[PDB]
Amino acid sequence: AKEILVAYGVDIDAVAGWLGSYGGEDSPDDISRGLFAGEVGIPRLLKLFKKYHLPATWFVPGHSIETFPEQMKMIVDAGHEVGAHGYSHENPIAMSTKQEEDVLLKSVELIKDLTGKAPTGYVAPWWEFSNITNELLLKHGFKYDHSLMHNDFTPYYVRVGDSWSKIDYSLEAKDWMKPLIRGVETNLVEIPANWYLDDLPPMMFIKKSPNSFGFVSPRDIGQMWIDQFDWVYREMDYAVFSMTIHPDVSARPQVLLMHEKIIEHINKHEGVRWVTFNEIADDFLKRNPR
Amino acid sequence: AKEILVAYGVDIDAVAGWLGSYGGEDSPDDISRGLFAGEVGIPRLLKLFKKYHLPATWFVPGHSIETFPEQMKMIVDAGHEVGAHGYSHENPIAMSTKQEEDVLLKSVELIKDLTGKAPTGYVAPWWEFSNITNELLLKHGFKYDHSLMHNDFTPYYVRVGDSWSKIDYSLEAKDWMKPLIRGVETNLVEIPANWYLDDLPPMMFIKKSPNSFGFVSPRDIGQMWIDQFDWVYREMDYAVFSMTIHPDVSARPQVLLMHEKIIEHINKHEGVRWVTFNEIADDFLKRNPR
Amino acid sequence: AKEILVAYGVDIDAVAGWLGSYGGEDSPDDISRGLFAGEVGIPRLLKLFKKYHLPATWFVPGHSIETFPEQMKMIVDAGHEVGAHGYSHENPIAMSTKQEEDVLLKSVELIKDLTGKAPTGYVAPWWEFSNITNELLLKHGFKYDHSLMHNDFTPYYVRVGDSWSKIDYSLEAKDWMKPLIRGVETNLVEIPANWYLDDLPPMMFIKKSPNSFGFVSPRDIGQMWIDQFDWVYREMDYAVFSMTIHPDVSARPQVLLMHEKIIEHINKHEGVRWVTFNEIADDFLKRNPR
Amino acid sequence: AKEILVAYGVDIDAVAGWLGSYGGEDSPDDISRGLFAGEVGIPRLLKLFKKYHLPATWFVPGHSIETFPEQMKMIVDAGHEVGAHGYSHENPIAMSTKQEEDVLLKSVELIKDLTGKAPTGYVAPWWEFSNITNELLLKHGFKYDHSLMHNDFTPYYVRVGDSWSKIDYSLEAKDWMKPLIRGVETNLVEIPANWYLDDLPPMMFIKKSPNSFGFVSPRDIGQMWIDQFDWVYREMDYAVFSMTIHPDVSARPQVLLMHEKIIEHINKHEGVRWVTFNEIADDFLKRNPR
Ligand SMILES: [Zn+2]
Ligand SMILES: [Zn+2]
Ligand SMILES: [Zn+2]
Ligand SMILES: [Zn+2]
Repeated sequence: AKEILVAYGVDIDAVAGWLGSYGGEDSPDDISRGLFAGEVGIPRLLKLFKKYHLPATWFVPGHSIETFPEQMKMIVDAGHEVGAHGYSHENPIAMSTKQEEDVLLKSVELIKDLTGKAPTGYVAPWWEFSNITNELLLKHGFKYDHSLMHNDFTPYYVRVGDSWSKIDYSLEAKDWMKPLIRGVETNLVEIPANWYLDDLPPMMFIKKSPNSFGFVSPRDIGQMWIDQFDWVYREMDYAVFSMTIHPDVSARPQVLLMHEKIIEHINKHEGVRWVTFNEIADDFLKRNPR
Repeated sequence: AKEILVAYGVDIDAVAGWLGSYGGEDSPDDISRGLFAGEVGIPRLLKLFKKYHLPATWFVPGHSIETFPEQMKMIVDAGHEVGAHGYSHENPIAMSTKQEEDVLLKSVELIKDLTGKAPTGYVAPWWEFSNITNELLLKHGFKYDHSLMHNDFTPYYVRVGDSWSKIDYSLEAKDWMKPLIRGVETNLVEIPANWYLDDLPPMMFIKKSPNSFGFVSPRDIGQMWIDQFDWVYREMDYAVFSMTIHPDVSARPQVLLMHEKIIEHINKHEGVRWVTFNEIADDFLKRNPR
Repeated sequence: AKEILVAYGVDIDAVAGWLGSYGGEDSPDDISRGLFAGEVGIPRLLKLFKKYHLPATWFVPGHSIETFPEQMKMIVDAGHEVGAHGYSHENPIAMSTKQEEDVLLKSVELIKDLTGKAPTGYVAPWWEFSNITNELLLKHGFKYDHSLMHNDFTPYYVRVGDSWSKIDYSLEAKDWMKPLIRGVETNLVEIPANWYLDDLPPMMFIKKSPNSFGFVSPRDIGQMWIDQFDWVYREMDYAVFSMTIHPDVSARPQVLLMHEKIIEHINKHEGVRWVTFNEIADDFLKRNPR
Repeated sequence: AKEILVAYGVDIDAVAGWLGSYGGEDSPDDISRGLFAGEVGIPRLLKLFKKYHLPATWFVPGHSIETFPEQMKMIVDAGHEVGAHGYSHENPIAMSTKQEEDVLLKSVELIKDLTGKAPTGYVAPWWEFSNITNELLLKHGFKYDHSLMHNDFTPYYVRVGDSWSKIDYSLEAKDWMKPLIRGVETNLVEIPANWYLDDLPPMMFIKKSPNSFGFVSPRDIGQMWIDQFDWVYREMDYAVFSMTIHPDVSARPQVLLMHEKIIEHINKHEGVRWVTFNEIADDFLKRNPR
């Protein structure tokens, strides 16, 4: 009795990512790559998912929602779940609590008008926080997050109020020689993010980022994702194995192929169940309450 | 009835690239690499193309035209198409509309005196824009561009006048929470650029660029280009598959070899037709007008 | 009669690394990755070591000691050696001699209260010095270091007092055209660090570091470690082959697997003896005194 | 009748490289890696060369000469050629003509006192120029250089006096829209440098360099060097194939192995002749004068 819950979470960065994270603000050429993600990328992923009768979760920035209305329709009509992901993919930590709350508000209503239901799930743009737990909870609806990394392949409840001492070399060592102090567990369930299961850093060329990659090969990345599944399957009876992808990157033919190899491999395993993130949270909320 | 139009577009960066893009301005050693591209690199590619009875398009910067006159003759005499690519490979977006127009003017007359005909095609240096659509059209001749990335393996007509709201954290979220607004379709046909089909970023060492690579292997890159062909061939009946290369990089023995494997692989496929970019634009203009 | 002493040295950077070296100070998301290292990472490595009845040395920052008390207990109870590694993983060279001495003091007493014995070994955070030899010696206990790189696969005694002339282009060449002047041999034994046998640089994504990697594949790294063993085994009769790893990186399923291949390979060789660093120093102190 | 002249040029950066190029000035830990290059690195390469009865050329910085006197003796006694490479590996282009001349003077006399003869060959540290042609010639002895990149696998005579127009966006396009103007051929013969045949950039980790690599695998690099040999052998009857290496990197067991594969491969080819750089210049001076 092995139950491995595997899922694809699709972050639709498209133009919003270049506006909010990736330095493409003033680059007609980058913005053009954003338009590819929405207009050409979204449909290719939907083709991929349908070919394998797969469900999925789309974390769609408001901007992407209002900029690719025809593709948004295509996603809702497939029965896929829609989660929040900012408006212009702004890093939550560079905003005021007001700015960040106005963005969260705006995203909620965008997704409600589009789908009928309010979104249950959230992904922080570029994967930041600050006091997002507070708002995801305050801002109702939000049942789970997929931005944090306290864990690997098991969900968990997010503690709010963790604290730590930064180093200050203008002071004496005892002033900062203190441990991190864990806060208190909340009801926000975390389906963890993982840099090792994210297609974008390794495979998207970002000219303005000193840390850019983009020419790591789909085959080395494909193999690494499989390696992680193999271990997890071997060492766990209950695990959730979620993959973060973007149409910006994963709708490119060479990585489209990569996913076909990943999907076919996973489907050779028994106990595997493809789901959406909301179904992972629901199951976890039942699997162990409090 | 599968028609896959595949083409090699050769950007002759040589010395111009180091002067305009790659930080080699004050580096005798870099400039020396530029002289290799023109004097030794150009002939090696011509040898490659002739061995496989391949046509090709060369996007030659003015500077390269006036600096390698003997090699320019070798290219014209092979019957290859010549497109524009700046003078000293200056990024269009750092120029005034006047500077950029004087460069365009100068390039046009350089290519006309060299070939007899004015150039029909253009590639923006390092792949920028600004209001280049306007000028490529205004500046007559220009029938197509190969700098933008709204699409993959299908050409398209370039809309001018797209607009978007940048993020300003000095303002309130509603001030920038707006979609991108598409402009209006022009007659400039785009045969799209693609970082995943460009030899330079992965394989040229650029000391002054924090984002430099240069030691990614021709074999991982070769494989990635093939992977893209394989998918495109499998999933499309009409597609254009163009590769951007530079004598600076692709005339190096280890990547010369890489292309022989790529070319031999493509030639095993039926429906494949090697062409020049101008022939791709002509066919597209007919394949679907307006 | 071949004696190859091979060891795993585990640097528990966890949260301390993000606080002291890796720029994660103000990143809830990074700090969350630090918590993974301690809470989830430490136990996984212990599982790995136990599966192969391997001993090991853990270089635990004070911060990690006071932040993961339950996991610290799990390590001591396995019989593994505990060495120093700062408090908040602060780079020794950015501290005053007082700051650096207070950190050393504090680490010593932390490790003594936890284990009963004072630590014999030390690893400089991020691998710096300054006048650490002086203090490792002064601060008693410290019998060996694993931060320096004068050598490969043979330990040695650390000279204190080496000097060299820096270049100053405001002066005349003869002012800095002088050799490095070796100081005098101390009793501090060095079991050498090696970037080619460190899991973190190649495989941890560090957003704030221009020099970040993180998407190099475990299989290419695995192969490189093996390659080094193979040569050493082939060319030496007495050598010490130590690997630096972090729960932050090596407790990730894809590199967990990498180690199983490394361990199984090494165990196919005769003359190989798995030990702790303290046992390597003891043996070396006897193997050749002075 | 195929004559392929292949050679190993060893740049002994050791401590000088960290002092002059690689940012290791204030890093005891880096300097320690420099000491490895000289003390442990030099002998390992000599072992490599002797195993295959190979000749070689060592470009030794003055600093390295005066810092590793025992290893210098080992090199001279093997019959290997010694060329110049600065004192503290200072980039020629950051110096005054006086500073650069004093360094050249000092290097000449260092190498003369050590070997008896003055050096015939030179490599610019980190591969710069400025008006080095003038001095290599003026400063007598110097018959050849191995810093420039006008060509691949054929030597050539260095033109002095090349000029080009830099871009200035404060001016009008016509002010810089001019070609490069070739100067006049000198007698300095160039045995060309090549980033694609240099072990250091891909495989040495340099913390202070944003462009650092260091975890590219010896096997991908090994294969790339071989690929270049294979093409050159296939396409040329007379070529010189020289490899630039450093004890800092190539004396590391995993790349030591890489070279054994490279050497064994080259030795399977007929027409191949292992030589020193001086022998390559002598042959070229005769092969075609003027
Ligand atoms: Zn995103
Ligand atoms: Zn170009
Ligand atoms: Zn550490
Ligand atoms: Zn050097």
